[PDB]
Amino acid sequence: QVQLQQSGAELVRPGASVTLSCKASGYTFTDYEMHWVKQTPVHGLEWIGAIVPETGFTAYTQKFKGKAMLTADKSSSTAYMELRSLTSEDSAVYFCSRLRLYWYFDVWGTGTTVTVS
Amino acid sequence: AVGIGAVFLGFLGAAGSTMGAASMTLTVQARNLLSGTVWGIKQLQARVLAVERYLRDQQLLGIWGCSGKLICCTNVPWNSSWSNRNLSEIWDNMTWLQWDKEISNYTQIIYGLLEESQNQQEKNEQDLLALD
Amino acid sequence: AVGIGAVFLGFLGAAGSTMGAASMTLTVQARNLLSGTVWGIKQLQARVLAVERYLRDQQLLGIWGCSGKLICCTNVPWNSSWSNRNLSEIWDNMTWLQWDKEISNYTQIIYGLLEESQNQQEKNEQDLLALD
Amino acid sequence: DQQLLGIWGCSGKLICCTNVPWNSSWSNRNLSEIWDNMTWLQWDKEISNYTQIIYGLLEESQNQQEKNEQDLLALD
Amino acid sequence: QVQLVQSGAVIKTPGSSVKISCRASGYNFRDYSIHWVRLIPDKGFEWIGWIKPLWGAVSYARQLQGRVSMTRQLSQDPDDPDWGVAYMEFSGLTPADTAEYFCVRRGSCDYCGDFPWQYWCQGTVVVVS
Amino acid sequence: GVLMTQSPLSLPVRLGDQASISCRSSQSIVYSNGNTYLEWYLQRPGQSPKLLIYKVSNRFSGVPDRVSGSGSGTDFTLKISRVEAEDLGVYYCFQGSHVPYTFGGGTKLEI
Amino acid sequence: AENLWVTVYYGVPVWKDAETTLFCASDAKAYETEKHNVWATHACVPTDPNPQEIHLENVTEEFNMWKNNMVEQMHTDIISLWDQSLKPCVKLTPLCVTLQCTNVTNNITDDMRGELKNCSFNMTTELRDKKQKVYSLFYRLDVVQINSNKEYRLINCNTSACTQACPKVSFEPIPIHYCAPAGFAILKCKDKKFNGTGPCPSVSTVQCTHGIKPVVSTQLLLNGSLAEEEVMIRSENITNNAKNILVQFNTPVQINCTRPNNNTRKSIRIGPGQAFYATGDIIGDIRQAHCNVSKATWNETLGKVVKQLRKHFGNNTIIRFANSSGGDLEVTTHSFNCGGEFFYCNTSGLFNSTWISNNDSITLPCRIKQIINMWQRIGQCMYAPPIQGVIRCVSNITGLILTRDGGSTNSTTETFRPGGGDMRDNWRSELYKYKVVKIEPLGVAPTRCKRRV
Amino acid sequence: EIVLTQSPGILSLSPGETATLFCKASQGGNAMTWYQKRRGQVPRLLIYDTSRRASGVPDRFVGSGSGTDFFLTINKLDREDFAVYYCQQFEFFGLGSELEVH
Ligand SMILES: *[C@@H]1O[C@H](CO)[C@@H](O[C@@H]2O[C@H](CO)[C@@H](O[C@@H]3O[C@H](CO[C@H]4O[C@H](CO)[C@@H](O)[C@H](O)[C@@H]4O)[C@@H](O)[C@H](O[C@H]4O[C@H](CO)[C@@H](O)[C@H](O)[C@@H]4O)[C@@H]3O)[C@H](O)[C@H]2NC(C)=O)[C@H](O)[C@H]1NC(C)=O
Ligand SMILES: *[C@@H]1O[C@H](CO)[C@@H](O[C@@H]2O[C@H](CO)[C@@H](O[C@@H]3O[C@H](CO)[C@@H](O)[C@H](O[C@H]4O[C@H](CO)[C@@H](O)[C@H](O)[C@@H]4O)[C@@H]3O)[C@H](O)[C@H]2NC(C)=O)[C@H](O)[C@H]1NC(C)=O
Ligand SMILES: *[C@@H]1O[C@H](CO)[C@@H](O[C@@H]2O[C@H](CO)[C@@H](O[C@@H]3O[C@H](CO)[C@@H](O)[C@H](O)[C@@H]3O)[C@H](O)[C@H]2NC(C)=O)[C@H](O)[C@H]1NC(C)=O
Ligand SMILES: *[C@@H]1O[C@H](CO)[C@@H](O[C@@H]2O[C@H](CO)[C@@H](O[C@@H]3O[C@H](CO)[C@@H](O)[C@H](O)[C@@H]3O)[C@H](O)[C@H]2NC(C)=O)[C@H](O)[C@H]1NC(C)=O
Ligand SMILES: *[C@@H]1O[C@H](CO)[C@@H](O[C@@H]2O[C@H](CO)[C@@H](O)[C@H](O)[C@H]2NC(C)=O)[C@H](O)[C@H]1NC(C)=O
Ligand SMILES: *[C@@H]1O[C@H](CO)[C@@H](O[C@@H]2O[C@H](CO)[C@@H](O)[C@H](O)[C@H]2NC(C)=O)[C@H](O)[C@H]1NC(C)=O
Ligand SMILES: *[C@@H]1O[C@H](CO)[C@@H](O[C@@H]2O[C@H](CO)[C@@H](O)[C@H](O)[C@H]2NC(C)=O)[C@H](O)[C@H]1NC(C)=O
Ligand SMILES: *[C@@H]1O[C@H](CO)[C@@H](O[C@@H]2O[C@H](CO)[C@@H](O)[C@H](O)[C@H]2NC(C)=O)[C@H](O)[C@H]1NC(C)=O
Ligand SMILES: *[C@@H]1O[C@H](CO)[C@@H](O[C@@H]2O[C@H](CO)[C@@H](O)[C@H](O)[C@H]2NC(C)=O)[C@H](O)[C@H]1NC(C)=O
Ligand SMILES: *[C@@H]1O[C@H](CO)[C@@H](O[C@@H]2O[C@H](CO)[C@@H](O)[C@H](O)[C@H]2NC(C)=O)[C@H](O)[C@H]1NC(C)=O
Ligand SMILES: *[C@@H]1O[C@H](CO)[C@@H](O[C@@H]2O[C@H](CO)[C@@H](O)[C@H](O)[C@H]2NC(C)=O)[C@H](O)[C@H]1NC(C)=O
Ligand SMILES: *[C@@H]1O[C@H](CO)[C@@H](O)[C@H](O)[C@H]1NC(C)=O
Repeated sequence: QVQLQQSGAELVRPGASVTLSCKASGYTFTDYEMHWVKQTPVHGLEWIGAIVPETGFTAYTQKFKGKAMLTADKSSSTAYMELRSLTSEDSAVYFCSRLRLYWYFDVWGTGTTVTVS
Repeated sequence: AVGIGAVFLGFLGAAGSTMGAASMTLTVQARNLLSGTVWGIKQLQARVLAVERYLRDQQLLGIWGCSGKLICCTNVPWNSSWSNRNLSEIWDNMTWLQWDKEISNYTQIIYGLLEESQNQQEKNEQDLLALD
Repeated sequence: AVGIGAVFLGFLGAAGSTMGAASMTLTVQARNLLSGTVWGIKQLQARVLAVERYLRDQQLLGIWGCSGKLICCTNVPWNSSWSNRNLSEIWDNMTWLQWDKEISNYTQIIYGLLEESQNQQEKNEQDLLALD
Repeated sequence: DQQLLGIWGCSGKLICCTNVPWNSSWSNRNLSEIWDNMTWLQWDKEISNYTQIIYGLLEESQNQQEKNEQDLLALD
Repeated sequence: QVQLVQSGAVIKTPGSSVKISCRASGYNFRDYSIHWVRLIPDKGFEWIGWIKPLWGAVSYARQLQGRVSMTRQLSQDPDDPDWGVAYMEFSGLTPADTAEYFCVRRGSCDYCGDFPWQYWCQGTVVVVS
Repeated sequence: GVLMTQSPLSLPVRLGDQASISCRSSQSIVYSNGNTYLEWYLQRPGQSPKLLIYKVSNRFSGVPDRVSGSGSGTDFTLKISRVEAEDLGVYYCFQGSHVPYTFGGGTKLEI
Repeated sequence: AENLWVTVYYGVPVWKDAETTLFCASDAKAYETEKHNVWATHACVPTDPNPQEIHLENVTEEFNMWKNNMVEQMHTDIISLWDQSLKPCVKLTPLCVTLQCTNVTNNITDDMRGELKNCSFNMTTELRDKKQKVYSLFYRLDVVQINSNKEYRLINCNTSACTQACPKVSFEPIPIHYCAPAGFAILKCKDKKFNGTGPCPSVSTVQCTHGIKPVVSTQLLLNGSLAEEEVMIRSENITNNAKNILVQFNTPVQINCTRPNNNTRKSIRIGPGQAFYATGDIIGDIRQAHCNVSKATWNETLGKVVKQLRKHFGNNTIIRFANSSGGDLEVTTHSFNCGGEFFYCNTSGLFNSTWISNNDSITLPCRIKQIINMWQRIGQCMYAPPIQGVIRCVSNITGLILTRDGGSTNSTTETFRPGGGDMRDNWRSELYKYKVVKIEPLGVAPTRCKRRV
Repeated sequence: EIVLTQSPGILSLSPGETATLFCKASQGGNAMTWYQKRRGQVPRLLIYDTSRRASGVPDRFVGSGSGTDFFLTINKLDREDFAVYYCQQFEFFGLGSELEVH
């Protein structure tokens, strides 16, 4: 049950906005964290940031603050992305994941390929 | 790693968010406000300036109604001449740094009214226990 | 001009009148009680004597019922052997300087009793919340 | 110490009371034996293994109770 | 106060070298820069250079390098730290160099920056034969 | 940033020999209590990246007794004693001291 | 609902910009050698480890390095602490005396000149009746000729008696962590591209600063803090010239510096408990102290900073470099202390270039003074004790300090020149990231609740 | 490099009639000061940096401006308040204005 049922492969035309969905399962969202890691062939693994779903406590990097949005609905028990201004370098593979506080990454999802074309 | 949620409970971690973060963190900033051969003299006068500054604030809560509650509530109505704003927009759209400047044009009107309201309430309460 | 009533609200301006000035002045004397190469040592010890003397008084209220109220009503009956005066005369004729010498013979009798009354009241309140 | 009481419920009462139930996993002792046999020096060591568990629970209980009190006055 | 005293005017032969001693007093001389400005008739003002008397860090205008030189002399006594001397040595004279010279100090205020001057020496005419 | 500098990237390693993949940070990764939170990743082409070690030394549960991390301050070197075909692919570094965290560039083990 | 009442929350996270004192704290490695080994072994507390360097979001603060405080007090702190490590040491009242000097034994040339003078002089003993004749070696920069024979005297004796530093204490740099007391906070910009002036978009608070070592150098500051990725220039106003230009680059240039001469110290008892450590004999070849840098690394690192400098001045601009324009000694050259002895090293050999808008090494020779006059104090000097053996040290050149020549009259060449000047421009290269704010709790806010009776 | 140009230049005004000078800067984003030199005497700064007048200055000199365009308004002048006026950016000078007595 301890899973990260992500969204599908997304062949997105540029200039569009992408709403991703990470349906996590195995525990409640109120226990531990939610995270997003990219995969580009230029850098390797990249960053988006992190979210805490009880209140909505979000953080990002300098590279993508103001670009991506993290929202968490407590009732529907899903995760969200809201990307803006998709570029050719943004065509990547997204890994939803979980941290605990003062611990490591338990689960690793499938990886949604979002290509910008 | 340590994660994102730890800095929500750090010192001044809630400063960037709205009040909903600051509605729970209030013990931390209250905690770290106190605990800290000529160099000994300079750091000694720094320490006593710190505790004198703290005790001025405890005094200024003492003359109001709330002694050590740390979440007060009191009895002057909010004059809408200052705010001119809806309710939740100062609970979800603003930060405390942003709230500082909108009440920085005027101050101690509020601090003047609170002393008078608490003194009046103590007078009426003294009358209420005086008939008792 | 600034007028006559402004110095009524000043520091120690109330001391010449009777109790009616004292019933409204009490924030002022409580306020100005706190805020104030070898000389810095003597001013430093002058400051810490001030804050130590303040905090002794807050402690000596805190062991009674009077937490930070600045007007406090306790529960020991007044023995008429001391005062031997009518009510309104010590609330319309006398000043606190004039009151001081008449109670200067006997002190810490009252401060002895006020420890005991609060110490008993906390025990009975502990019993009352113990059965509850 | 006055600050650490101020963030709990006990302002200056010097005998407060509060609202966390006593977990018997620590004490494992009868009532009157820790009210008629043990001294406070003797009571020090048996609770010296664990500290700020209790203090964190008291902070959490007071931080919860003030929020519930503000919610009680909120519809008031 | 701030006082600024220069030397007297001088007839000089062409191709010679001239020295001008701007003397300052009334302030702590180790703190403020000393600038040098010239007034040529029918040319407007013209900047020359500046000096910081603490170490003699100088800087010159580009169209006069190699020709001008600056020195300073501090006050070395525990009683009169205030008085200071700046010397200008100016060589390679032309008859176009006949002009009037001023030594200036930065204004004493905090917000006023490096260049807007306050005090002025009385000015020295240099005239070339 | 606190970006990691990986050295080296490509290591064609024969089966049975050792391997050493070092990272150097710009700052110290000392967390504010004393316990640095370092992590080393796996990657195969077609698998999600998963963890081998989550400390200087202490390892993820289920990782065999051939991979070890060591180092101090900035220099932190991974050492694999015996290299198999599962070890091929991209490895990374990871920090835990303070956010935002930085991944490296990716160090490939080959044959 | 619209009958809103007010509540005062205590402990609200909000601050103001303010100015206060700080408090130093040094690491435990400096306490392992103890008892006045270096300065501030007693003046600072030992550090708490690993301060709470946590993050903060959705936040933007304007900073400043130029009208910043905490650098204005540090230039007072280091001087005031520098004076404290001298007053327990010897004064040189009995040594300002007539000298009888001569040239050291060496093959001397007619054109070129020697740089060591063998001087003999009368001196007191421990006893007051008897006197002694004793000799030492001195440099050309410490004797002047009082005016057949040729007798000299010391240079600083017509202005101030001099303090010998005690040879037990050292002048080597050590880490210093500043800390803010209770009721303040230290913010740190964590941006990559940030010129030091204007709003930083990602701040982070901290309990204490990171490692700040104090060095002393005028040009080419040493053992500095490295840039993150690029090479950054910083200034107050670049169209103005009277302010310096801090240049901080990324790859450190290694510099070797040495004196190959071999010394001997020689104790002379002046009186009871007095010891003048003069220079004894020189064994071997009288040689000149010098420094080496690598040719290719320097030609590369100028190529980086020209690419950085062309952003502010147009792409079609000639940039060239020149020696320093003149002045006193220790602003034309650059100075440093290398294991207890002060150098002054000609740096014409680096700044001889021009840049068009399209195995070897560099040696550069030094000079050694023995008395310093740091911060140009009116009643101060410091005779340094000579140290044994062939001496060298290795360092990282990390930043430059530049100054444009502000010429009029239609220039495409925009020449740059080094210059030390103030000591504070060293420090502003270290504290540009931080600022000090003051917590003011007890905010006030309308809400919907009413306190009952 | 940076060119400064006063305007109107040589002006002609009788005493009493208030005036306004204006000196254009080729460069932008910087802030000028002004100077007042009488007949054969030591010059004197009267306003620094935009609108901050120096010591010993009556407030009837008021300067302002922005961009590349800086004004200086003189009100209630005297026959002795008139002198030659200069405006200065960092070291660069203007050729000056003058207000002839009419
Ligand atoms: C920029 O940063 C660098 C890096 O720290 C500095 O380089 C160091 O400089 C210090 C002081 O100049 C050096 O410390 C000295 O090292 C000498 C060499 O000894 C070393 O090697 C021997 C042989 O193995 C060891 O036994 C010894 O422990 C050292 O590791 C020592 O001889 C010196 O000690 C002398 O002084 C003390 C003072 O109390 C005397 O008591 C002793 O008797 C002795 O005479 C001293 O320890 C250090 O070695 C340098 N680092 C390196 C890697 O070489 C630069 O100085 C700095 N730049 C500037 C301008 O300061
Ligand atoms: C060299 O460059 C630096 C930075 O680029 C520059 O420093 C800044 O100068 C301005 C002056 O223009 C300083 O003053 C501030 O200006 C802003 C608007 O730019 C205002 O908020 C303030 O001034 C206003 O209020 C005054 C009240 O009468 C007005 O007279 C004035 O015109 C403005 O309306 C504020 O004071 C600014 O502080 C500095 N920057 C820093 C970080 O200190 C400097 O001026 C340049 N050098 C020169 C000689 O111009
Ligand atoms: C600096 O000058 C002093 C001047 O006194 C030099 O000291 C003297 O040096 C001479 C040699 O130049 C010594 O003379 C020799 O003495 C030995 C042994 O006594 C003898 O065998 C030789 O034949 C010759 O006479 C002399 O002793 C010495 N005196 C003292 C008091 O040291 C000193 O050498 C000079 N220093 C340098 C670095 O040149
Ligand atoms: C920057 O480079 C220039 C070019 O070499 C240097 O100018 C030269 O400086 C030296 C020393 O000041 C001059 O040498 C001469 O030495 C004799 C020795 O007695 C002295 O009598 C002369 O008056 C002169 O000082 C040399 O002439 C001079 N070059 C020219 C063309 O005049 C300059 O010193 C360098 N800058 C620095 C800071 O070193
Ligand atoms: C000792 O040093 C002095 C000064 O350096 C020498 O005196 C003159 O030095 C200059 C430059 O070294 C020479 O050009 C002169 O020819 C020297 N004068 C004479 C008379 O020689 C001096 O020669 C040195 N040697 C001795 C033995 O005194
Ligand atoms: C050290 O003191 C002695 C003792 O006075 C000095 O020797 C005298 O020097 C003067 C001047 O040179 C001569 O007139 C005397 O004749 C010398 N005395 C004798 C006994 O010859 C000596 O010059 C001093 N200095 C040194 C360096 O020895
Ligand atoms: C440092 O950076 C800041 C912002 O990144 C610069 O401030 C702005 O600079 C531009 C052009 O340089 C001006 O048009 C703006 O008006 C400036 N804004 C403010 C608020 O000053 C600043 O100029 C840079 N400084 C240096 C020396 O490069
Ligand atoms: C500098 O001079 C000293 C003079 O003592 C040299 O020290 C001597 O070195 C040799 C070589 O091993 C030893 O045999 C001697 O015993 C040393 N003398 C003493 C008193 O210990 C020193 O080596 C010289 N420096 C260099 C770099 O050669
Ligand atoms: C500065 O001196 C150091 C001394 O260690 C030099 O480092 C070594 O230099 C030798 C040259 O003979 C090289 O063969 C070594 O490989 C160097 N060591 C290392 C670890 O690289 C350094 O090269 C000198 N720098 C300059 C610019 O001369
Ligand atoms: C710094 O080094 C330069 C390079 O040698 C010195 O300049 C030379 O000075 C001599 C006279 O002392 C001249 O003959 C040479 O022509 C100069 N060289 C050049 C390239 O101009 C300079 O003197 C040194 N600095 C000091 C203070 O001596
Ligand atoms: C100067 O900077 C260089 C940066 O290249 C430092 O060299 C590295 O320092 C770290 C930490 O001490 C070591 O782990 C590396 O092995 C060093 N690299 C090399 C090539 O030596 C150096 O420590 C700095 N300081 C000095 C005195 O050279
Ligand atoms: C000390 O002597 C030197 C050498 O002549 C001289 O230049 C200096 O002016 C003297 N000091 C004073 C204060 O006169």
